[PDB]
Parts: sequence; structure tokens; C-alpha cells
Amino acid sequence: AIKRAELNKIANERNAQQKSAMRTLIKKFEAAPSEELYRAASSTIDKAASKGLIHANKASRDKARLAAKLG
Amino acid sequence: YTGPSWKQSRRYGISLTGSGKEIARRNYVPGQHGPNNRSKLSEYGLQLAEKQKLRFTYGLSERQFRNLYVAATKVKEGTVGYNFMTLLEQRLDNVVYRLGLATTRRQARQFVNHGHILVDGKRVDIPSFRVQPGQVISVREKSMKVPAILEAVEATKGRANFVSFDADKLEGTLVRLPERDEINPEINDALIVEFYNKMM
Amino acid sequence: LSNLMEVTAYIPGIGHNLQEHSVVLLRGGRVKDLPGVRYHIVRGALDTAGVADRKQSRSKYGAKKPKA
Amino acid sequence: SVKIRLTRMGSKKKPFYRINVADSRAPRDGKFIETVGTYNPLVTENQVTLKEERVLEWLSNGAQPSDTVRNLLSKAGVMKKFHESK
Amino acid sequence: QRKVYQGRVVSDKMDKTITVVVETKRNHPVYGKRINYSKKYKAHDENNSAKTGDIVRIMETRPLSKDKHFRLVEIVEEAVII
RNA sequence: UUGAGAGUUUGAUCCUGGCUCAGGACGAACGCUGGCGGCGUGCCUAAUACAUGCAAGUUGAGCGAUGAAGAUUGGUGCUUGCACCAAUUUGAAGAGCAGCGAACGGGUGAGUAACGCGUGGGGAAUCUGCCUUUGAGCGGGGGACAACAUUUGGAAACGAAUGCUAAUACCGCAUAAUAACUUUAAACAUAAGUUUUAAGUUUGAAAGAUGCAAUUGCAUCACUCAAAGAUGAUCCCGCGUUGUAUUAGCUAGUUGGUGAGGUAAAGGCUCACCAAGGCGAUGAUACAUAGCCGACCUGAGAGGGUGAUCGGCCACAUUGGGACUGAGACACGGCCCAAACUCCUACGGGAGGCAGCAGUAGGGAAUCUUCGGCAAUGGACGAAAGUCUGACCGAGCAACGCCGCGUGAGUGAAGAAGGUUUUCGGAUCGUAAAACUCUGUUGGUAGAGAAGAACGUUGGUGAGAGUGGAAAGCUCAUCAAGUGACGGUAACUACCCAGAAAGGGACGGCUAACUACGUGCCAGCAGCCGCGGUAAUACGUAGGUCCCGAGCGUUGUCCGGAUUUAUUGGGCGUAAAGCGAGCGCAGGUGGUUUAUUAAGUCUGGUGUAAAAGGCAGUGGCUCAACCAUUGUAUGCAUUGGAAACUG
RNA sequence: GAGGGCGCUUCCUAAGGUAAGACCGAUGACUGGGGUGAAGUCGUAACAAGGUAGCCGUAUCGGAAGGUGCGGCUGGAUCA
Repeated sequence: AIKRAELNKIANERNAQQKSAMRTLIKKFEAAPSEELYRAASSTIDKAASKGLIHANKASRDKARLAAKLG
Repeated sequence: YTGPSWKQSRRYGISLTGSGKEIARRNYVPGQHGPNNRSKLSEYGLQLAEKQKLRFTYGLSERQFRNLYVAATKVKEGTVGYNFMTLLEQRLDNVVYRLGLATTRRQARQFVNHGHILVDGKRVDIPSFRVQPGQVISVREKSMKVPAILEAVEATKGRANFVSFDADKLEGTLVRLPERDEINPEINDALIVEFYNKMM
Repeated sequence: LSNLMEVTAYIPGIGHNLQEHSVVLLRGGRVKDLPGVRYHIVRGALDTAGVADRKQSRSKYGAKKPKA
Repeated sequence: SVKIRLTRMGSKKKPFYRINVADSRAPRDGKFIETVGTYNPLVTENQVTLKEERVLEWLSNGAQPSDTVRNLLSKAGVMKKFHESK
Repeated sequence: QRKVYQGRVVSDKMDKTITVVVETKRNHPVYGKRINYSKKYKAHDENNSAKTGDIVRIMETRPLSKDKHFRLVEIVEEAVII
């Protein structure tokens, strides 16, 4: 209650706004058997990369369906 | 604390060796029931009688007595009564009392309790210091020239077993420990132990 | 009794000083000779005076060791 | 992640530490892992229980000794043993 | 993979799941005799090879789904219906 | 590894049999008395409500930036130096952008009746910064923005216009691929399957930091992210973890299958679709009640009983519910919503929750104090220094418990003066006793000292990696260096005068302690028998006594006795009791013998409380009590053997 | 152009209302039984073959102890 409100709102604001910059990055999903389109969809974990929250096994569970006919 | 002995001296007729003095005439409890007649007792009455003679003859309290007497009821080596009555000498006023210097144990408890006799580098304020055998008892010369001690305690006398009696320095060293072979009033574990220790 | 129970418990001793709207201590006590009771009252309490040198404890029923 | 600390265990004027390998999260009086040695600095004096083995286990894993614990290890030569592994 | 139990099934009708009876005699501290007790374990069927009389054995593994805790894989005991 | 009963239906006995009570323990109270010191402990109580302080910051080794420097030189006025030009940095708190714990520490048990608790397995469901430490670069440019411009609004609360820095911020984007998958073969592989290499994919930084200096390269770190350990978690299962069957039928995502979303993950974990099961009368649901465990009081034990305080787990944060962040929270001191209080409001709006430590008001049996600092640790950042911590350490409250000593001791006792009874004698004071001789427990005072409460982080020396490099720095082998709060602290000398410092309960028995004694079934006493109606050891009453002590006694709770649910350790003819008799359901029990089996059964290895606790020992606040230590002692488990019994 | 807050409906959805219960407590005019106390009053029963021995289960008539009857047993007699 000193500055940890700023610790809540600046973080939550900034990277939740990055998650707004992650929602349609996941979606807008055609099948697209394209190497570059799967570099996009595969790159979705790694699009901001320090506030991108490259997370443990998140790419893998987001590679179950994604790899499961990625095209 | 420091109560009289109409009970030891009168309700038994014997103030035993916590004081030692056989008292004079009129061995009843006087005032009322002094010129009057006797009474009787039971097995409760001599559980009672034995715990009060061994306890209240000496100068012991009952809190310290029954707590350290369950601590005399520790081991289970058959007859524990040697471990009971063996811890009748391990108080220091009894040790000087069996050096024969003090008239009663209450006298050595008094003028040992005052911090007069400095038993090995400590201003002695417990004469029920638990005694270990084969150790000396250092006695201060100021205590040796206390005129109450010069009147009675330094006024030397005979000496019991189980120690070494330095008459020149009024000291002692616990050689062996006295026991049922050594000391014998009517000590009964049924009476005192089966009066106190979970009456049984 | 706020818990719907006996309007009684025994006052020991000779006499009493209390009246209505007085806080009353509650001995857990029973007398067979006293019918319809479950409890007694602690006389020798904060609201109790008496006469000391009683041959039982000198100090119940509103008493003390006598300061002369 | 891993630490090594004392343990306050004693009287009003006779404390008694007891060295216990710990963490940043570890309660220094409550939850623990396992204590290694019992310590008393200035009575009578420089009194310590040492085994010099599980400190090597949790330095193979890597821990953080305290002030007099680390200086006790400099009074134990296992830091010179870290010169030896060095 | 690891552990083991044994007993008759109650319901040999379900798909990819089947229970087991338990005989286990465990102690009554007053009475002293170890007393039978029947726990139930509904779990895997391979091809739904369900028969009255047989005994399947468990696997301490991933549970299948809800209520299917082991994988009752191997039918070690096989009886015949009457 | 042990074992008593009392008084009671007794016209009289035994037995069944209940009622009585001693003993101990209390987070207890109360009448009295309350000595000292040491060791501890103390809203069990209304998850009541809170004015009143403190409870988590951090660095200027990134950055903006006021102030002090005047980093007083520049007319440094002429005041005989300086109002100033004020040289640009100790640039001043050196605000605020950045990181960290924010989930520490800490309480409170409201709820919670079983994967929560306490054991055992598993990731063939899994994660893990902070540490050890592997490959491993510290690419790559851009741009608004805290602060500052700054104009405002607003009662405040709180924002907004406004451009720009800075980044120890962000971000695209090649460079990172065993990470995941895209491959091609399979040793392996278990219903699922696990496992080596055989083709293609994502993207990194504080190009930072203080510096150092240099074979111009060397240290502390974040993404490069693995290479594991390590820690701390995740969920599933075995095990035991309350009462009510006057707690019967229960269950709708219920239970399977397929798919998808999620997750760290198999998993109706969810959700879609398609299937209809399943549970349960050998207790499922519904209701009450409960934080649980180690442990701990009592019982000889069997056990009963408790969960206080301590430690672990779980749960919670006025109430209820969501959700971001964060590696990790659905978060005492995050957010958002609602409600309930409260405060301010000019009524248009804002703000908060002591079940944190205090402390206040409630309510009682239940106050610890509205005290200091973090050195003695503990944590957090910070290169270090430093910083904060109502955690902790201590001081003060409570006889609230445990210990320990004591208020006198020794000689001297005559019944002595003295009290009381008194058949007139005898009798108290029982070893201060009426005197005498002394003494300093605790305290008197003077106080010498005054308790070590203490380790290097800071600098030097020297060693190692000797770090292309000796530099510098890092490892850690030395010295210098503060390690205060109880403080003149316990202890010790001078010890003062026996002078300052013992009372409480009890006497009809029931268990030991009865006569003066108004009484007169009177008033009262009492756990049981009871009593008191004229001399009551019952009571009021004095003396004598009986047991204890700074505690006595009282009830409130619990254990034992009680074998009074009798496994240990019952009975059923009449004293309580065999159904009102038959079946033939489960369930229980098994004629003999051959052999297997080792399931159970016995042996060996394996798990076991971090602990704390017992059986011992050690030291110590002396010695005390108890603390500190050190072992010992254990279905906590899993694995070889035994065919003697049962199966 | 992508993407982005807002732009923008729905899902779950905390609370509040609804209805028709069930549970559980409190509560209640009058009223049924039981226990306690008087020592009123009614009565002879139950106790001896206790004055008709009973004692049961049951039906039925009494103010009430109780009776009558169905059947059974001595925890019943003089001894049948």
C-alpha cells in the first residue's frame, strides 16, 4: 500500500496490454500449411520475449493442436 | 518454616537426628490434652507418623520432599529403599551434622545457608546441596570464627561414619554413603512411599 | 437464569445483605436437605461482609484474617 | 535458494544457537530441513558440534552460511578445500 | 505399472472401466482378528473383454479419467462363467 | 509393567447393584495470606467493532532532476573583499522512471467430517528464479513516456491536455537448433507404450554495470537456457483420520466414449457431441459437530481424555465472488465488483477494514505495556556500505504455574510471668524459648568491580584460481577494526541489627487433631452417613491440636478407582436379561489325511517423529527445578527365508 | 494493411427478488399425562389361602382403587 499499487497497475496494465497483443496473435487462425505462417503461429510464444511470458511447456501445449495439423 | 517440635518431641517422644535431642518431661501435647490421656493410631496413623518423623524431624519441606522423593522413587532395581534412605545424607547440613559440629541440622543449615562456609567457590545459599561422595567441603575461616559457631559448631564433638573429619578446618569428605546397614530409624517405604507416592 | 432453569440456589450463612439487581456468584453445590436445588451461592464474595475468627477458615461468609 | 544459519535456543541470558541448513523461505525457528551441529560462541568458549560432511553436500548443492557459520568454515578449512577443488 | 490388487468385478458391463472386490483382512484393535473388507476400483478395460469370474490387475499410472484411478490392464486370473 | 477404599437399601448377612470419595493435572477463578530470586507461561473467551503507534523495501555501480557546493576562478562590489560574477560537482532528502521480496515475517481456527490431516509410492501427469553451475552471447535498431515541460479541472479525492529525456524499461527483427515440433530408422517399448540417431522451424541481452587496466583483455549479474543437482511446490492412489440408519433409496455431467479448450500436466480438469449408467442397507446421500497430526494430562498398563502454548500441514483474511500480474497469490496490509459499517461531502463524489504486534471499546475467570533497538540473529534488496523487521532479542504486568532459600540459629524448659482447661493439682511456650551467645538466606547501606552476552562484512598483509594478465578484482589462510538493551546486570567485599521478611486450611466420623462452648431441630454446618430439640469434638464460640506453604482451601473441567459395556477385564434360572417359536439369505465357524502355496503367520534388509518428547549421560541460569547437549529407545517401511498352524 | 484500447453482443456470473416446500429453534389461549408436597375427602383392595391368591395378553363395564369373562402359569395356598 506504499507503491505496490503501482507495482500492480503498471505491470498488469503493460503486459495485459501485451496479452491484447497476444490474443489475435494466437487467433486469426486459418489452417495455412505455410512455413512462414507456422513461423508466425509457432512464434506466438516468442513475440515480445521479455514481457512475452515465454512459459514452461506453454509452447508445447500450444503445439499439441498447433502441431496437430499445423497446416 | 522453622516450626517447633511438639510433634516430633511430643507426639513421638523422640526428636530424632534432624535435631537429635530427647526432650524432657511432659511428653504429651500440652496446654489442652497435656494432663489428659493418650490416643491411638492406625496404618494410616503410621504412614502419617513415619512421614512426619522422617520429614518433619529434619527440616525438609513437603514440596521439595515429595518432588525430590518421587525423584527418590525413580529407579526400579527391586528394593528402592536404599535409594530412598541413601538420599537422607546428601544434604550438606546433614553432612556437617554427621561431622558432629552443628548441634542440629538446622544449625548447619542456618550458618551454612548464610554464605559463611564457602564450599568450593560459591556463596552457599542451599544447605540441601546434593552431595556427591569423595569431595571436600571448603570451610571459610570467618565462619570458623563466628561466635555462634565458636560456641557450638567449632565446639568440636564426635563424628559419624562415611566421611573424613578435618577437626582443624572443620571439614569433611563423603567416603561411602550411609544406608540401612548404617542408619536405622523405623524407615518404611510402605509408610512414606505408600503415604505419598500414589498411595498404593 | 437466562437459560430457563431454577429460580433458586442456596445462600449459606446467617443473614445476607443483597437485594434485587445484585450480581450473584454461583457455587456449584448440592444439598439433599434442600429441595429443588442444583446450585449454591458463593457467600464470602465481593458483595459479602461477615464476622471473622470463624472456626472454619475465619474468612468465608464475608470475612478476612482480622486486622485486629 | 539454499542457506545455512544458526538457531536461537536458550535462556534469557544463556542463549544457544544450533546450525541448520535452510533457505530464504525457511523459518529460522519453525519449519526446517535438518540441523547440522549445535553452537555456543562465548561460553565456554568457541563451543561447536561439527561434522564437515553435509556442509559439503549442501555446497555441492550450494548453500549460504551465516556470519559465524562462514567464519566457522574458515575455522574449518573446507573453504581451503574449495581452494582444493579450485 | 507398479502395484497390484485382485478380486471379482461387480459390474462386467461398462466400457473401459470395471471394478474389483477386495478380500483384505485388517485388524480390529479390540477384537484382534483381521477382518475382510471390500474396496472397489473401477478402471481400464482393454477391449471390454468382461467376464463373470475373471480377475484383472491394476497399474499405478496416469488415471484414465474421472473415477478410473489405476489402469486395470492385465487379466491374470481367468475363470469360466459357471 | 502394575492394582487399597470409604459411607451407603443394613431387624441381621451375602450377592447383583447404583450412589459417595481420596490422587493428580488445569492458558481457571474466588475468601485469606500475598517475601525474595531464578525458570517458564497467560482473550481456552464475541473470525465483536476499532480513533491510538509500528509492522517490506532497496539501491544515485542506469537515469531525469531541485538544493548545497558557492565545488568562489571569472568586476570574485570595495563593505577593506565578497551583495555578486555565483568554476561545476561532496552534484543536497539527492524526489520519480528500474528490481527484488510483493506468496516474507506474523497471527486466527471462523469454517472445514475428507486426498484436508499423518505415513507410502509416482510423475509411465509435473514446475521451480532466488543457490551450486552447462553450452552461452551479452546482436539488433526504433519509439511515447514517469520526472520535467506543463495547462487545468475538481469541495476534496483524484485525474486530464502538453512534448521530451532516461532506462540497471519496452519492442520488431537475422544470430539460439538436443527447448517444442517439423525428420527418417529403430536397439527398447508396457492397455497405454518408453527410448538413440538418421530432414526441416521460433527467437537473446543491462553491445549494460562498476571498474580494471592491458599477450587490451579480467571479475558481480537477465533475457542466451540449459547441464544436472538442489530447494520449494503440483496432483493421483494405499493406509487410519466424529455422531445421528427415528442419518433410504441416492445420483443429471451423474457415469462411460469421442473431440476440443486448458494445465506444469493424463484427467467432464472443463466444454461440445454420442452413449445410461453408477452408488447404496457390510451405511450412499442429508443433519449436527470437528481444524488435523506429532504431541500432551491421567490411568500400572490397556487405555481414557485434550489438541493448549511448541513444531508440521490445512484453512482464513468485515462479508461474498471474480480475475490480471507475479516462476509461484486468487494475495492480512494487490486490484475490481457487490453488500455492511464508518468518515468527509457545498450531496455533485471519495476512502477503509487490528483473526499482525501493540493498544482501545465491548464480554467474561481471562491484563501481558499504547517501552527500546535490531548489535544476538532472521529476511529483503543494495557491488559493498547501507537500509528496514511489534520477527526476534530484551525490559515492564499476572503467585498464573515450577523450583529454590527464608523470616532466625545454638545453649538454656521451670510449667515457667503468660494464656487456657481445671476434680484446683497439672498443663501450653519444646529449644528465639523469659532470658543468654552469636549470625547475615532474602533484603540494609557503601559500593570495588560493574557479565563474556561480540562474528566479520571495513582496510592491510600473505596463499590459491594464479584468473592471455602480476594487474585490479575474486576465492578466504592473518592482523587492525565497532561488535550493548537488560548495566555498574547476576556474581563479590564491607553485612546491618535478630533486627525488615511465613500464614492458610482442617478437628463427629468419612482419614489422623477434642474440651470451655450461647445453644436447644435454634440459628447454622455438610461430598456420603448427616446433623443441632439443654451441657453438640458436627454448629457460633476460645484453647489445644491435624496437614501444608508463599501458597492454603473452594468449586468449574478431565482421568483413575469404575471390571460402571467387563478384548485385556462381564452377566443372562429367580436379583437386568434367552427373541414367541421355525426357516436357511448373507455372514460366521470348520471330520481326518497327501502335497503345493507363504496369503496371514515368524526371521533378516528397507521406510520412522527435521524436531521437540521418554531411558541414560553430560554441562549449566548455580546445585536448584528445569534448560542446553549427547546418544539410546519406534507396523511408520519394504524385502530373502520357514511349510509347523490357518487360509 | 496487421494488431491495438475503445469500438461491441453473448457466455458463466457475486448479490437481490420470486415460489413451494422441508428441517430446526423460539413461541402459544386452553389442554393431556407424570412427579412433588397435606396431614382433605372416596374406598378396599395388593400384601397371610391379606381377606374373591393371583400374574399375564386380550375384550369389556366401572369416580376410583377395581370388577366380569376368554385362555395360560405359580412368581399359590389347607394341601388338594
